[PDB]
Amino acid sequence: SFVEMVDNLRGKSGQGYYVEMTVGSPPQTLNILVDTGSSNFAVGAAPHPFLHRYYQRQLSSTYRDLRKGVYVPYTQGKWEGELGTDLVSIPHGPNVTVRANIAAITESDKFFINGSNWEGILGLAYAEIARPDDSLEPFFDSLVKQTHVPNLFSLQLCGAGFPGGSMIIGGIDHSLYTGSLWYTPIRREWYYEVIIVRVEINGQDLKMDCKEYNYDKSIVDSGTTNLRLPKKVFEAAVKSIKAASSTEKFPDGFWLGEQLVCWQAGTTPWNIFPVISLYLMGEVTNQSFRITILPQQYLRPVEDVATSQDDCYKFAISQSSTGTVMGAVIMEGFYVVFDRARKRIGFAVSACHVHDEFRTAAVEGPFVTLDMEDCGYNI
Ligand SMILES: Cc1cc(C#N)cnc1C(=O)Nc1ccc(F)c([C@]2(C)CO[C@@](C)(C(F)(F)F)C(N)=N2)c1
Repeated sequence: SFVEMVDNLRGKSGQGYYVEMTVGSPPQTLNILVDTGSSNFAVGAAPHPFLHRYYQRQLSSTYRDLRKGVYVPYTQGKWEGELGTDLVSIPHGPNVTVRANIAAITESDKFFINGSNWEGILGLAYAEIARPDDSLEPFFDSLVKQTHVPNLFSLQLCGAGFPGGSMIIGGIDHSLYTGSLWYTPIRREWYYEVIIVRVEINGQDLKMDCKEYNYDKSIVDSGTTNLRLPKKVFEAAVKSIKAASSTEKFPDGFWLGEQLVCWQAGTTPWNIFPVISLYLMGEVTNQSFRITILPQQYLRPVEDVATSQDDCYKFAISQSSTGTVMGAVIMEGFYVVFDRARKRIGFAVSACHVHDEFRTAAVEGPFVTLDMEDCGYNI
């Protein structure tokens, strides 16, 4: 039941949200990163300094070796692994066990993070971006094929500042959101690709050709921390935010997201930072809705006992060369419905949405645009 699935996520700020899963027979329990930006189920399967535990295939009598290898290099990190299948379950998810592909990670470089408390990644996106190729069926596909679970899941990611989170598989849980749920089309089933049609910073339109917002794609990715923007859009956003907060002086490389800024506890000047509104393509022609992002989201609190006399933050907006990424800081405070069955993504204000006495995160619509341009970058 959905009530059983509530609060089945944990996380440390800036380290990722993970769910408990089991693999093998008898079941071996692991914490697994929930990642809508990739499509492999990959788990550490050998000793590593940053792993508290790992998948031991020899102890599973249901493991099947596919006798095939896979190498997955990422921007900074990388891992090598062997492909196989085994029985998989989510103890606080749907009441089922399925057989699924598993990439058993035997070597890795800068992939596992010290202190993250997760031991693998659950890629929830589509087969088209699975490694080594689209023939390796992703977990969620296996789940839907082998069970009667509806082809839909939802994420409620909660920041540390507001009430962790929930992954609900198979349906929508209404106690997890207030107001209307607004849907934007999934443009293409590989990443969860969507279309941004307009960007405002404190109510001021950036006035760019809307294709620029979706160079070279725009995705929803729980496995990315920041809001990531194409160079042109990033520059316009930083300029606008800088202008609004000009009464205060920021450390040199703060806008590069390298450097912390701190204020005396409780004194963070939230009101001098603008809200960001992202207008997403609606289900009806030239209609859209907007999600509004507060500084409480895009100024990310960095938890470190050593700096804990103050409140310190990193700038959680960064420049991208591979398109817009609406990462965790964006998803936080919203209930996000990945409605694969109807090829759409829903947004609503979640129970743990961010706000202060003056402003609040919001999902609002419909808005109508006169211009009939297709905002997609690639047909
Ligand atoms: C610190 C952290 C904080 C939060 C928050 N809040 C969420 N996730 C992490 C994290 O560790 N993520 C992570 C680690 C290793 C990886 F190999 C990947 C991959 C498979 C590849 O990289 C991307 C980003 C993509 F493909 F887009 F490039 C992706 N989505 N998944 C992700």
